[PDB]
Amino acid sequence: KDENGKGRDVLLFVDNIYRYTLAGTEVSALLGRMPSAVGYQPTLAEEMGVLQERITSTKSGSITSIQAVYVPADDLTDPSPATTFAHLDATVVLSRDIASSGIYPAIDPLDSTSRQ
Amino acid sequence: VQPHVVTVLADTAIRADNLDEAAILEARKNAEQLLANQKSDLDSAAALAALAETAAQLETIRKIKNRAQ
Repeated sequence: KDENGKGRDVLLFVDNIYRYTLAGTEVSALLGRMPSAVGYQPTLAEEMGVLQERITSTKSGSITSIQAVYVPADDLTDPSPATTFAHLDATVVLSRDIASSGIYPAIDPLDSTSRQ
Repeated sequence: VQPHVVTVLADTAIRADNLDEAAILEARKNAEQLLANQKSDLDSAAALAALAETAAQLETIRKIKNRAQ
């Protein structure tokens, strides 16, 4: 807060937040943990929630967040993209078929949703 | 009729004898009608039935294409 002033609106852009969990997978076994379903660490959901819960906006100040989320092997069922869905308000899903068809942007009109 | 050729143009001509030849024209009528009936019996049964069954449930397979589960 600046005196005689209000809170400042803050933008936040993150690029491939998936790499954050990927870098946790690389050091998972070395920390002595049993691997989870595919190859991920057993603490995937918790270590994603701890990060994702600090991005919200509170009674003082507002944080508008844009995040690109990678999708391994074009598979929206993979544990990390499938875990990330619950933490977002508007989800824009890109498709490889549409991009290969020449349409840009490749936003899939049937998977894009929003609470708004 | 011409001096060497007689040409008879008939609407419906059958080679049989009597006046009751409806009783023999009915045989051709029934045979051709049965063939035309069995045809539509085969058009629906073979073509339209199978060719929709094949296209019915393809989408359920293509969506799980990349899954590692």
